[PDB]
Amino acid sequence: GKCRGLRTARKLRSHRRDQKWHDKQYKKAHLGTALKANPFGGASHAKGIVLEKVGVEAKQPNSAIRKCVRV
Amino acid sequence: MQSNAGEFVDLYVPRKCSASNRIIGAKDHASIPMNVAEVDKVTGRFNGQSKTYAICGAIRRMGESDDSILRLAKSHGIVSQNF
Amino acid sequence: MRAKWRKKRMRRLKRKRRKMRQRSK
Amino acid sequence: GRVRTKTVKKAARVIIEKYYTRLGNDFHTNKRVCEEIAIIPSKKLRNKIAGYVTHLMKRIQRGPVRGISIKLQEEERERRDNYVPEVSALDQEIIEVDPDTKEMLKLLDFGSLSNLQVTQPTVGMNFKTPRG
Amino acid sequence: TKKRRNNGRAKKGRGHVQPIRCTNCACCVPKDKAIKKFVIRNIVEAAAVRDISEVSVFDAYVLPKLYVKLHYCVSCAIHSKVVRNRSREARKDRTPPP
Amino acid sequence: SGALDVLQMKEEDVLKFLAAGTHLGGTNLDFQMEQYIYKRKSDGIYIINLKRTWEKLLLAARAIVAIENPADVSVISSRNTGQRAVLKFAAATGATPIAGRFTPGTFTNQIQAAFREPRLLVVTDPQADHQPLMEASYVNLPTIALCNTDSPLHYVDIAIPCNNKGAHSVGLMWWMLAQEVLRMRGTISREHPWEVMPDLYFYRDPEEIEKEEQAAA
Amino acid sequence: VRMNVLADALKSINNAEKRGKRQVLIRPCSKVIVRFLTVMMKHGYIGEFEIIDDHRAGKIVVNLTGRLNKCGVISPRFDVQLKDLEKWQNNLLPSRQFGFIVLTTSAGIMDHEEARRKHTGGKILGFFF
Amino acid sequence: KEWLPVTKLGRLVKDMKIKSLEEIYLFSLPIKESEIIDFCLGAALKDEVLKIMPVQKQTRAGQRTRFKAFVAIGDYNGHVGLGLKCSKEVATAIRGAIILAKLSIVPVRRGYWGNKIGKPHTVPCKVTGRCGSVLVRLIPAPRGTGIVSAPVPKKLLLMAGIDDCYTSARGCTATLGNFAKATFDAISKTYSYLTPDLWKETVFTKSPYQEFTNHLMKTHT
RNA sequence: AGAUACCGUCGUAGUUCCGACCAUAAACGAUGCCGACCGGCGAUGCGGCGGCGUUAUUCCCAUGACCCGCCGGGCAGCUUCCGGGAAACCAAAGUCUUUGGGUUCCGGGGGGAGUAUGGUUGCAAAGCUGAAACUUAAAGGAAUUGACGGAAGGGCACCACC
Repeated sequence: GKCRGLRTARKLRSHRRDQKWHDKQYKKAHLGTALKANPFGGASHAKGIVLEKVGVEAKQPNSAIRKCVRV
Repeated sequence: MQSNAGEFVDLYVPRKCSASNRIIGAKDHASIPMNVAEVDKVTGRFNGQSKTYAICGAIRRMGESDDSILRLAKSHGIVSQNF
Repeated sequence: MRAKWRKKRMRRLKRKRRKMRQRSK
Repeated sequence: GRVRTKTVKKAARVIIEKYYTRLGNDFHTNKRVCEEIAIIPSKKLRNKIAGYVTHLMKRIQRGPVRGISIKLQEEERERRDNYVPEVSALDQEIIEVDPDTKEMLKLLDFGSLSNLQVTQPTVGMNFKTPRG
Repeated sequence: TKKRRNNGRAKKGRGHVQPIRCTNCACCVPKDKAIKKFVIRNIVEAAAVRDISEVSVFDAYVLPKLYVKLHYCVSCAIHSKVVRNRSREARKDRTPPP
Repeated sequence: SGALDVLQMKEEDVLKFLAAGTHLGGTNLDFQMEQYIYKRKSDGIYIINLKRTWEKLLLAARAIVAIENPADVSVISSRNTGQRAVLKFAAATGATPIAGRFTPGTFTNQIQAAFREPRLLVVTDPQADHQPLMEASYVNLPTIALCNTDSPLHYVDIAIPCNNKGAHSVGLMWWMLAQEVLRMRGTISREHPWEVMPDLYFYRDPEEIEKEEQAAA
Repeated sequence: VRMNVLADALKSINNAEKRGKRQVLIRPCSKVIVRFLTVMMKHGYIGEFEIIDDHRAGKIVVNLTGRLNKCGVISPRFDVQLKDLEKWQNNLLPSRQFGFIVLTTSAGIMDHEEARRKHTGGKILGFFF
Repeated sequence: KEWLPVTKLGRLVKDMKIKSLEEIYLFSLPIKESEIIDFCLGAALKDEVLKIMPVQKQTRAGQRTRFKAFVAIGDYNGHVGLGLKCSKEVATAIRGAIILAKLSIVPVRRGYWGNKIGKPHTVPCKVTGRCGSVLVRLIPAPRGTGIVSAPVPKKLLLMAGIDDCYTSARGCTATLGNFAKATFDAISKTYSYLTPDLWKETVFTKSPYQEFTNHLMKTHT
């Protein structure tokens, strides 16, 4: 705390209330931008109909096909 | 050193600086016992008894050992009061 | 890319992005 | 290109501090001593050592040697162990005393003495090295 | 990392010193920043002065000297080998060697 | 040393500290030398108060006497000015000298042949003989120094304020040191002057060894 | 400027301990400093002092021994109950044998232990061990 | 094995003329011998190796990979140390670092939190110790707790016999080089910390270089 | 090879002044500001003091120009186991797990991005405010060893030269 004063609870709380949004985990859980853009939409699971198959190539040094499914 | 009973409960009572009073650690190797030999008023020679003043390592590298040894013998009855 | 000439290329394109919003006024 | 090695120089220095007696100035005198005071499986290594010994045996006769400490260098201190000269700088009756040092003795027991001579202070005080 | 304590220059309470131009190049290097040399030198060095005393009409006329205060930029000072890279402790020596 | 009239600065002693050049100090002042100085002269020279020269050396002799073993008290001089001056102390007192080239690492490194594990050091110049001071601050080794107006009071426990720069000023401040230890141990009496001359301790210039054959020819 | 006298005067004593100075002149002389220094005197961490009277704010020279480890102030002046005092003496003192938090009770300036005996808390001043 | 000692400190130890190494930690005299510890505190001594850390200086062609043994040490009644020795193989450094661990075994001050009755169990103060950016801070605990800490600073506090402790490591504790030394420094600053217990003014009793000087004059030169 | 490049020759706006706009710089000491405290020394800049003499208008003083120090504040310096720090380094970046002298701004892995959008000022260029989706196991700081350099300096060789 840069300010320590005895009547500074309306700057310690208000500054914390502002700088907590710069926390990338907090802002994600408290905006309506991340919550909607989640393909599931605040779900632990989701049923879906398979409408094609994609042999996704492995990213880096491991050369292998990660046989995935479009859902 | 006491427990509630009262007997010495630790395994040694360490040294304590004669100049500053801050204690001397078990591996403060720059520490110094410094004995001064006791001189008779008339003869001007060593008796057998000894006058001891210890300083911690932190004061010798501070440059205030021979300011403090000077005062630990000015008004302890070794060196002149006028000086 | 130099951080100065990246900043200049973002500017030239901001002048372009504005021109493709100006034609609807 | 004949610089002595460490099995020649040190090997010579070990002999001279131990054997100042047996050696001398001439090479052929202390070439043959190295048959007795060294067990060397090399004719060449012997002459290299015994040759460098004589070069150092000419340096105990002109001064001291670096890596030596012998009874002769205990005897070197022994000669001037009680070198007493003629009456020195602490048998003087007219001694140069700085005038502002007359104040630091007047405050003590020693106000005015027998065997001093006072001077006068030097005006135009210019002692410092010019800055630069 | 901060290589030098002074920022390769010799202003500490100014913020702005007007640049005097380079001589080898024409780089706008600041005044304090520039490696400055002041040349004090004979107009004929050592071989020609042997002769010109015989062509001098006057009774042993000593020559005029030639006065050039050089302004080097840092890329020019080290190109012509005026100044020179030094070891991390040798850097801080501000003593000019004769 | 303190208000005893027997260890009072005697009439024979001041005129040695005047004639040697011990009141003659340096031009630069170390901030912890105002406590050993009377007043700054003209020509920028510091008068070392010769009572405050005297008073320190008596306890410095108490210090050497306070060591029961005379052997383990090491005495140090790397500058030529005091190399002989500390060497003549060695035989008389029963001490160990360092008359030029202290090997850095003797007190700490065991397996060096010259392994002095001393109990007390005596130092000519703290700046010049600075190497043992560090090793004296690495084992429990108290430090005595024949200090000056220029020399710092660093890593030294009792300072003896001298002019340790001058040729015949050094050996005189070693002779008074060598006397006072033998006086207290029980060699000399304070009624008669000690037979050994202070000029014995003075380092002879090899330029002036080339002279005396002609000087009294 | 100096906005706490009990802080910047006892910030001056702690630099004289850590260096090892025998006595220290601490320039402001408030009513709070004397009744701080006395509770370090009465408990016997520091030696005796004297307050130099000019026609200003006074000055204080304190005889320090090396018995004082750290003099530590708390700013601002937080109210302390008797059950909340248990938490202050936890995080701000080394052991629960030695070390005192002095605090300004209604009954007067005294250590946490005497405020615990007399059963009256107040605003906090600082600690010393 | 004999150990015919070299140092004046170690010369008195072999003859059973110094009573214990409790004087050695009083006079702060350096134990530069490795058989003074195996003599006294070697009795109930348990030496366990924390880390085996290879380090690679890059050469002209290839790497010179050495090894490092961070060896914890201590009898379970009032002494521990930390020894770090770097050597080219795994058998040398482990054997070598125990010696450097023994040369730097320190006395730990154990005592009492709260009521000062019974056996000494805990650290008697909030000591700190920090090398690198690591900051291991050891607090007195209530009884029968156990050392609530990381695997390693517990492993040294167990060796000390400091049963009750509260640890709060802060900084990059990933590097075990700085994490074993910082916790070691905290239990090296227990007898560097002036408690009101220690105010009974220390009289300077005769040093074993003064006390035994006549033994130290006719055993050698 | 090609240089709407480095090099050269011209040369437009520009550079210059006045009147307005613009409000950004590695605007850096990459270090907010007021206050306290904690080492040393040589310097210097300004003011004031105290202290022999030298020269200056000699016609003695007031007084400069020097000179020894002192004090106040500023610009930096130098050294140090004060202490810190990841280190390089720093009497401040110190007095910080033994954590609170006050107060402002501000940071929260790297990118996306100072981008999108609204708001707002500007004649325009643009400024201040300023996300998110998606993406990724690092980006980075300091230091050490090597390799390397179209870096500097010192060597060795008729597998170099003379």
